[PDB]
Amino acid sequence: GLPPYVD
Repeated sequence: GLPPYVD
């Protein structure tokens, strides 16, 4: 979800 993460 976070900018550089698929999270």
